[PDB]
Amino acid sequence: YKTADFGIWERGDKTNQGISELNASSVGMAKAALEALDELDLFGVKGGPQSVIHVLADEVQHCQSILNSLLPRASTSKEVDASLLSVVSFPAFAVEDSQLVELTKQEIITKLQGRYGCCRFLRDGYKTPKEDPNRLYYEPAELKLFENIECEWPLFWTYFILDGVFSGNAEQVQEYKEALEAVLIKGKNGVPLLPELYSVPPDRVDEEYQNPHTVDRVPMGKLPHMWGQSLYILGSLMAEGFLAPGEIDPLNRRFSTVPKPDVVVQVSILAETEEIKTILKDKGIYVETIAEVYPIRVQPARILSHIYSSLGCNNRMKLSGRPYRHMGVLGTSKLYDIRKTIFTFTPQFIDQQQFYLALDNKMIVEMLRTDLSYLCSRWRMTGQPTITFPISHSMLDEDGTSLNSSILAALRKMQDGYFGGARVQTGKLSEFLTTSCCTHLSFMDPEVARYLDHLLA
Amino acid sequence: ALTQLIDEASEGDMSISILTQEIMVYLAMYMRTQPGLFAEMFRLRIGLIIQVMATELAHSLRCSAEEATEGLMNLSPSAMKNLLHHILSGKEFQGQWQRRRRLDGALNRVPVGFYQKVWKVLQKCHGLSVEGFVLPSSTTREMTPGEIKFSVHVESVLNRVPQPEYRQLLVEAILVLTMLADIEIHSIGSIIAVEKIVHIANDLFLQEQKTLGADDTMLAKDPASGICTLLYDSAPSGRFGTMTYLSKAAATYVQEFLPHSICAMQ
Amino acid sequence: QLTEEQIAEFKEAFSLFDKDGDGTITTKELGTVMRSLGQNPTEAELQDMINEVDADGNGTIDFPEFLTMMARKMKDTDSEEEIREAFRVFDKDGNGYISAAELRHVMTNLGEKLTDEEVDEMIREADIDGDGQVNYEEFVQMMTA
Amino acid sequence: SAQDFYENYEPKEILGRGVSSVVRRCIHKPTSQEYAVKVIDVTGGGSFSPEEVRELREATLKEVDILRKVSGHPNIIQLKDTYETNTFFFLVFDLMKRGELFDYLTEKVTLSEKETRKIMRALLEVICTLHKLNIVHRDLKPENILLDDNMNIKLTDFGFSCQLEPGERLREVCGTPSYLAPEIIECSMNEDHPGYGKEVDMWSTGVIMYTLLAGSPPFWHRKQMLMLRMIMSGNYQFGSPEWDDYSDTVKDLVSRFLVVQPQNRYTAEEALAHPFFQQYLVEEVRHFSPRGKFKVIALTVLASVRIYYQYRRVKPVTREIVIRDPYALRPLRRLIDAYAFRIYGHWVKKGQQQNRAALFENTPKAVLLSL
Ligand SMILES: C/C=C(\C)CC/C=C(\C)CCC=C(C)C
Repeated sequence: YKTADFGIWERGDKTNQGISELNASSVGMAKAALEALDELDLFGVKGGPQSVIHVLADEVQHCQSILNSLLPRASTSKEVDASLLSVVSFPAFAVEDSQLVELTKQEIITKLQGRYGCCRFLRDGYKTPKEDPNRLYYEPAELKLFENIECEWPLFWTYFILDGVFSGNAEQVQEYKEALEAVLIKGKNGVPLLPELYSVPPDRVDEEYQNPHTVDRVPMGKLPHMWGQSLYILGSLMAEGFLAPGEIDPLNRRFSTVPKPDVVVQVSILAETEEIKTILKDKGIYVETIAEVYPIRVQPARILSHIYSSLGCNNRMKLSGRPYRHMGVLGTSKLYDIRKTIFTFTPQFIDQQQFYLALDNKMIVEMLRTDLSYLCSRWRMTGQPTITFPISHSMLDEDGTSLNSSILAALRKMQDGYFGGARVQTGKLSEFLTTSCCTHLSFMDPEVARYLDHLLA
Repeated sequence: ALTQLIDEASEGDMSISILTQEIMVYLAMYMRTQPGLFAEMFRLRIGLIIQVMATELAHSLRCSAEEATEGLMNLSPSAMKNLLHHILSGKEFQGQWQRRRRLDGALNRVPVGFYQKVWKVLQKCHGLSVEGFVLPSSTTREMTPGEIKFSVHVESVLNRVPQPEYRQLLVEAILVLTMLADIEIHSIGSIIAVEKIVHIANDLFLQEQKTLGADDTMLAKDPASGICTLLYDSAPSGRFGTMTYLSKAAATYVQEFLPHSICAMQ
Repeated sequence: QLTEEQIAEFKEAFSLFDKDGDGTITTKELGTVMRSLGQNPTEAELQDMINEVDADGNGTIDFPEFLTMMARKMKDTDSEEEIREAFRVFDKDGNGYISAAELRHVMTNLGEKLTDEEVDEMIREADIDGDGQVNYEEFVQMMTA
Repeated sequence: SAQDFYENYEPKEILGRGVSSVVRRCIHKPTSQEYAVKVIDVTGGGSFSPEEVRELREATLKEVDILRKVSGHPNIIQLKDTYETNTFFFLVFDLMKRGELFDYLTEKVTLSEKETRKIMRALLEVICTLHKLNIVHRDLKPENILLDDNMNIKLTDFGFSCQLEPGERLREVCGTPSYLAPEIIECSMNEDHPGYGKEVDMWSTGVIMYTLLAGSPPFWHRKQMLMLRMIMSGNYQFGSPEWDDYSDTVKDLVSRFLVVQPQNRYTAEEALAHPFFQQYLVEEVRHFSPRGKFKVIALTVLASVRIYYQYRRVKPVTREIVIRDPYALRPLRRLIDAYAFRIYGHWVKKGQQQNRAALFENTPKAVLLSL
């Protein structure tokens, strides 16, 4: 989601100059895989804790946010790419809002569809007659020569078959099937072969400039195109009732676009010291000290990030595990069981060592508001998120005998049930043990391990 | 790479780098909360955001630029957030519009479709030059109206003027050119100098106010650009507004290049 | 300040304009009227004409917009020209006297069937100076009244 | 309780913001019907002292009352039900997909005569209902006016309203400065004036007329008290070139609401009786004396002749008239205003230092800098 890549068409941006860009298809497929590989035992039913592939939903939701910002655009340099058909419906199912799905789909069929297939993107010029077949890159002025003459791949009409059969909107499956069967070329003993691309004849280029998507196109490029052939055969198998949506998608990615209700956030407001607990008690709030939370142990998000660096570490393969990355609200909203000990990690927005934004109590209230709202909008687990919020001396007043007015108001809002667009069910951390996403960190069981067993002992 | 780029752009100015990353975070959850605060602003210039921050914290609680930065780097993070919200949404705590054009041409804010409207006008011309820096229609055929590279080219032509306010005056002149081109059937077929359009608008403003009784003291030129400070403080619309004088000079300039003109559809 | 009467006069005028009881006067309808009164402009002209009055209205005039026009927005010169024009519209003869028959000529044109004596009466009611003729001076005096 | 709130509605997205109140869209689970919820922070982030915390509740408890007293009426929102907590006060009402009239007046700088007529036809008919029930608003600003997808007016924020006891006249100053009637300030600057009654709403409505049809408040200037002397004295002008292209029936009705003396103000019932809001009912006999018939046929002729004459008069846009005076003629002036609000439509906000008149300069700089 934060890395730029050459993308599905191995060319980066529209200029085709080796400039990698954040194309939406890569991020969406990344989200689809990450949502696919979560808590998935990778020997299958004959498996155990050692084969669970662990995916942090923080990166998944960042991917979703970046697609939401991107869609219907595929990249900053491209207003829309047909490769978003690999993201909106299938295989990815990486977009949860159906409105964006249809908006992208009509943008595509309006701007990129022709009568021989869908162009990859505007000003593509991958195999147009107005391109030198030797120079791998494109000059900037050369891009304008590809307008209205881009090559149309029938590959993506098979994609429109796939999304049509997955959705169950038969018209589409009929109209686009008759669209695709008229561009298939027969081969061998008469078998349909789908050309990779239909190219403009060099003499009809001007006519298509004046009237786009009107000329007869010739089959050019790789034939048969086994990506397009595979998608066409999959669609034809389903379309005639030999395959089912469940068979192709056991994980049920086809239910990403269905509505999902918001969740009730559990919050365990904690007190660093007994005197902090007494000050908050005088204000009519019921909180438990971080010492009374024992045997449940509370740690900052940096400790969770260090712990999560020990996944997939295999010395002979010379893999050091996950790189040190910040844990968002979701990673810190789940109760982790490590070495049979329940562990609740505080959200990173209260960390004052990394930055001073957590030294400002109004900023504390503001980013708690933002995190709670976003996590309510983006929780996709089993159970209920649980944020442990410890009250420190920095969250008191300058006098030291009173909690800050902003934090007092915020805590009262969470106790009453509403704060910042979120429904908060406050309570003790012990009560939320059975009503949360209890993820067992199986990778640690026989650096950070020494720190952990020091805390446990 | 991001941290190294920020530090290198700081050029040893640690304070501007740390304020830069903090303002990046603020811009980030402002995107996540209120995307509409950035519809007019396509390039997010955190350094110029800090500079405008200091300028606005100087205009209120009147003090020097050094004292402005000293105060700026002193407030609480929530104060950074609310002040940035003020500068972005347009909330207000030389003159009113002179502080509304110094805050509009320094962040390089242009109305929605400005980069999409320059494209249409350039097809009726040969180029758009600001301070002798042309933006020809070859760019329009090169890059689409909605292309980000087109916005980059237009702002590169529009950022050739160092000061903020006369840049927004140039933007207003460009847009009155757009509207007059919509009215005008014919095309100029040549280069139009937006800077000289604003200069002729300033001359017309001077003449009209001098006839109506304005003294030389009020009719005072800006030291660098040469546009009168009152014209900077003048309201955009109105009988004597900036966008009426720019609509007055976007016609007398087209006079020499276009000997005969036909205006239709009102 | 337009009296219940005046508003009512504007309303019946709006009625004379629309044959259909549409509640609106179309570019075509105005036209039927102008041609009824003999000065028949182009269909385009009409479109512009209905546009000058409304600006949205899709080529149809409304009573709030028609009163809006019939209220004396007119400048003395502007009205004068108009007052004069109607008067001419009144006299095909252009003799300069308003024939009883002529009033009939106009009504017949506007498709309203009204009694012959009544017509004489209409002039007579309003006629002192021109026995049988409304002089222009009478017309102007009358309009203001 | 908050459970009662979420048992019936689910807030999806943030619609608008306020000083301490937040407007949020919701879905009514039993009905799946769009509804707006205003979410007032009672504690206000801790800035509110216990007095303001109490006062905001009493203001809110009162606020339910007026919105309870008026219901089923076409052009004011229906408070479907109200939920109160120790820290918030939720109020669920109708969803208006479009924003306030201020946002609309920003998009279209000068609002056309036909459009404003039904806009205020509702507003005056709104005003009749309030006055017949004897409830004054004191807050009739266009930001207080909400519009739906059919442009229908939904008067909102009766936050400053209070029910007059029969024959009682208030003294508290409630309202942002521009839209305050002359005796509002006079009662603020004197004790002899025993108060202002329900005629207050008439002045505020007449102010919308000048704002909607011209894009500026009737009286506006950047310092605070100077606006006030323009209000109590009552110095307004249908200035040129702006205000000359509208029909004369507009001007008189504007003055009627804008008379400085309250008793001579144009109350809501007779306000709808002014010639502007007269409607063409098809089925009217409309009998007339023979002089009355003769006028109609003459007026019918005079109207056709008029329309041809008025149109012939409109001057096509030429190069020279643009050079001499753009603002003088309508098509170019409305354009300059339109592209005025596209560039600096973000500068116009609620208050005094952000009004729309800041975007108009109708006077020479010398007369502006005279004092
Ligand atoms: C109707 C406007 C006029 C007399 C003023 C002169 C207009 C122009 C000089 C050129 C601006 C844009 C052109 C796009 C093609």
